[PDB]
Amino acid sequence: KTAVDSITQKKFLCDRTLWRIPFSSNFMSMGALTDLGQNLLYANSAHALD
Amino acid sequence: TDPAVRAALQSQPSGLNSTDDWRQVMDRIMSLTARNPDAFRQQPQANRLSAILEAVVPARANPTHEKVLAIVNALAENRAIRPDEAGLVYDALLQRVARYNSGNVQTNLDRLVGDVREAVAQRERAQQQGNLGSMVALNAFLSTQPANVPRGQEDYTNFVSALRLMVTETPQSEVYQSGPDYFFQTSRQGLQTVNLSQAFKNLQGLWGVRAPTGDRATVSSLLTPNSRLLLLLIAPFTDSGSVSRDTYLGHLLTLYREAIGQAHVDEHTFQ
Repeated sequence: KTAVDSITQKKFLCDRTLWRIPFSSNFMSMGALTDLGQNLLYANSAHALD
Repeated sequence: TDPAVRAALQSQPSGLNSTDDWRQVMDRIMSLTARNPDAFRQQPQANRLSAILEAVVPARANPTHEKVLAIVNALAENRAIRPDEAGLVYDALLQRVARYNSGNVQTNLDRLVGDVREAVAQRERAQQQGNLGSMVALNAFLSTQPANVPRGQEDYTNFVSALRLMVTETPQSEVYQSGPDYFFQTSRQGLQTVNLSQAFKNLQGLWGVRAPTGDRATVSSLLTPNSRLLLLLIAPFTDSGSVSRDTYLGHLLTLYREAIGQAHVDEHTFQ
């Protein structure tokens, strides 16, 4: 009956793992050598990364 | 697998449909192959580019290992060394070449792989052709034996020619000399070894005088069993009329020839 006003907190735990962002067009593991990796190779082009 | 030391080698140092045969790859990459065209047009990019890059500028290769392995395998298949010795001698020859290499050495090596290929082929066909060594040994033995028989001569020389024909016509037969005698084995790792010298010594006295005495078994015990085997082995040879009939030797030869004959014939009939 005398429950107080409540405010919700949400958090999550993800241990023993590493966030992964594959360098592929549709993000899925279609092969060891990603398609975009193939596109960039043989281009002989240097790129900066931020 | 294959006896040709080039073939039995090249299975070991070679890819599968690489740019070693440039013409096939160049045919397949454009469109020329008819078995399954448009196969190359739809591979991933990397692969395609890489082949193309390989195709326009080929990459040189070092064929020393191939030739050395070819000659080593030729030695192995020709009983020059044991297979464990083959594994060792491959490295031995490789070091030998590597510490004395020159263009002349490579040229001699190609010459040598050709020579050993031919040598293996020749050895195989000669081993299946009649084994001249046995013929040489038999001729030496016959030179040791006298060529004159006081009682009868046509039967003796006819039999000698028959024996010569027998040893020539059946390869894998062995003629040699172990002690102070000559022998005749019908096969390597085979039974039926005939003491040729003893057989001829015993048979010398039965050539031209056993024709009238063939009807009575009074001298039949003079035939030692070794000579009996020797005669048995020449039944298929020395056909009728070669040895004068009505002779104890001739009678035995005819009986043995008739027996073996019914047999093989019935046998190929089988069923």
